[PDB]
Amino acid sequence: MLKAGVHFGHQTRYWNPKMKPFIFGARNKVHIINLEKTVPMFNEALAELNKIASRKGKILFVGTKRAASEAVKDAALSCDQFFVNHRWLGGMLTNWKTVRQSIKRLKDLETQSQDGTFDKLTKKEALMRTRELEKLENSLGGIKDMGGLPDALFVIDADHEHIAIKEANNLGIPVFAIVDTNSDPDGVDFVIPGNDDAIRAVTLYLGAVAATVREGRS
Amino acid sequence: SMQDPIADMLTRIRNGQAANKAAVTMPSSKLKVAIANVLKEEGFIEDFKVEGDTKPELELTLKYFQGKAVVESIQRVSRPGLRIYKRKDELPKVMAGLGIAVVSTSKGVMTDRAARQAGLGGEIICYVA
Amino acid sequence: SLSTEATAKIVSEFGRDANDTGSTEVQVALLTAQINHLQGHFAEHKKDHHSRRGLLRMVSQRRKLLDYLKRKDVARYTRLIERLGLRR
RNA sequence: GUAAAGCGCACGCAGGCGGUUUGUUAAGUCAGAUGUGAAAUCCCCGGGCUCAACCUGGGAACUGCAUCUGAUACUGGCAAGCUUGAGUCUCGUAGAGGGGGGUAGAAUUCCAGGUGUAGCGGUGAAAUGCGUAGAGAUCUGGAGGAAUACCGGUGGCGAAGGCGGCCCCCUGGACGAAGACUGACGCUCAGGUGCGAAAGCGUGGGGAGCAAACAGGAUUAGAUACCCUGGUAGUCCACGCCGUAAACGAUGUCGACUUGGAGGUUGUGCCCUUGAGGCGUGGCUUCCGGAGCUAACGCGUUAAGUCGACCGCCUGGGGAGUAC
Ligand SMILES: [Mg+2]
Ligand SMILES: [Mg+2]
Ligand SMILES: [Mg+2]
Ligand SMILES: [Mg+2]
Ligand SMILES: [Mg+2]
Ligand SMILES: [Mg+2]
Ligand SMILES: [Mg+2]
Ligand SMILES: [Mg+2]
Ligand SMILES: [Mg+2]
Repeated sequence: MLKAGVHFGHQTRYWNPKMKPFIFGARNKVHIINLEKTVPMFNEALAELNKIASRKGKILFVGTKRAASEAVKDAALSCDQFFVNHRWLGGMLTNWKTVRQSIKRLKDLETQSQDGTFDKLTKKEALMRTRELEKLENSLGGIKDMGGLPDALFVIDADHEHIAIKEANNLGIPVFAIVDTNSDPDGVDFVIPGNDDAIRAVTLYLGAVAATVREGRS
Repeated sequence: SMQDPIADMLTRIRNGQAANKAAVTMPSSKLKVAIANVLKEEGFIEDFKVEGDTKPELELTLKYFQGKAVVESIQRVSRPGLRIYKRKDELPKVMAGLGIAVVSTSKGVMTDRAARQAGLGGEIICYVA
Repeated sequence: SLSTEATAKIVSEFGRDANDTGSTEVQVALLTAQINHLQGHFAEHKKDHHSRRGLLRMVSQRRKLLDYLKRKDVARYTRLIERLGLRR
């Protein structure tokens, strides 16, 4: 009868034989995600985030999906942490070494407009250079504050942010993902069987995450 | 099966494990349950029961410690057309001793150690590691 | 195949009881008929092999049953082989 | 599966293997013991030649055969059973399954006759060929043989090979369902028996179209070919023979397990059966694909995954599936 009454079900018969012990029971085309098997996951995962947040760690919310991009920062950026609401680059968790390099020209690029150092070169030039910000500040603008690999990664849909999760389990960075019927939870060490979609499902839990994390460090 | 009812038992158990199944079911038999009783005490299986006073059907419960399962090795040896009978001084020792080896003795079904501790031999049944 | 007025007929002649369509004494005898009757059929056509395959089936299948009787009640064997004029 | 290797397919004798229960037996088997297993080698422990080699005491072993006394779980034998394997009966269902005999319509070719007239046919062009003895075209009548458009499908049936018009006659198998019956009567199968595309063979029929051979024309350096104009065996029928194929899923038969998705075809139960329809539950079958398997490709509940029973087969290439 609580807020957990918005992500009842999703993803039709495409499903995934693996995601079964979490299915309330198929009905009306698509199946349902047994919330009673979700209640423990509802906190068990959050508990660790709350616990790790106290260790002053790091948390990267991955949600390249449109219906989650613009609406993810308020839970990560505002809550001051880490997130990637766009095309997850190839290696921003493994080949970080060379990736961070991109972050630099992004930061120093920012300072350009900062002071009068922006009125340098032809008016056209500034434009050609400002475009880099659009891309940079987007694909990295919300990870720049990461001076080293995180300690735990919380990704929205376990399908879309596929590559994202991959690199993770290769570096030893725990992953808290809210999978789904057609999702492959075998890559998530902290499954949260919920509607990978639903404009409301995303917001509620997403914001709910930063909640525990916010005061996680007391 | 219709020719090797004992060999089937092992297969059904190992096939279940792989599929991370919970419990395996199949037709019962004096020797079958007898064998199923050993693996019980050996901690290889949770529990086991049967149904039918005329149509018996064995019921075993798979087991697993962590991410992987427990019974990660179960094969036969003394099969038809190639049966095996060892003495009290030939009995095998699965996995240097860790794994068990079911063997029918004149006293009943036992394990590599069991029968040995007794000082008698019997027809080997299978290796469980 | 065979006519009901015949199949359901013979069954009531070899069955040690009633409607015992299972009894070897019955089934077995029931086979000889469809066999002997077909011999007149195969006398004609000949080239019709796909039908003989089934013929041979019931033949061997019949024998598989005769061997059984001998291994379950010696008497019943020799007691039935006559009523069917078998062995030839 | 593709590296060498699944017999072209069935049935089946011998052989190997054998669902479940109780009693019984004690053959296999297991335990103990008694013989015997020559000595010497080997091995362990220990002795003597200054050491070693060597020599040497005792034991260990000689894995075997027999006999006796037991033990009875499993295998085997005997007795009485049991029903899920296998089979019988009933009633339905679908099918290009087979053998025989009919019959229909379209088209080709040919024969005859009418109309009509200088082209037709063919090719990349051409030419051979057919045409004024009148073709081709067209229309009417007749003869004959082969094959059955559409339906036809990623379809169906069959052991395999294979099997398409409609009708009848004789006949085999598969499957479902309430059930009733028998009671392990089963699985596999060297040798054996039988079935086998096409081509080919014998005797006798038949012969429209097609077409090895053969003959012309063309191409070309040549063209014993591809192309063109003809055309014989043959292809068709009966009956007998030959047994081969890339006889291919290049994957033996039987049985039990092991995530899923979409579809095809056929049976059955059920649902306001109010419907095209919706929910199950069996058979056979396509495509994708997970675990796993794999050298990779890929296979993936119809497995090439996990297992069990029986059979066939392979052991570098050439020489050679050849010689004898
Ligand atoms: Mg080859
Ligand atoms: Mg080969
Ligand atoms: Mg074959
Ligand atoms: Mg000696
Ligand atoms: Mg016995
Ligand atoms: Mg078939
Ligand atoms: Mg021929
Ligand atoms: Mg001829
Ligand atoms: Mg596949």
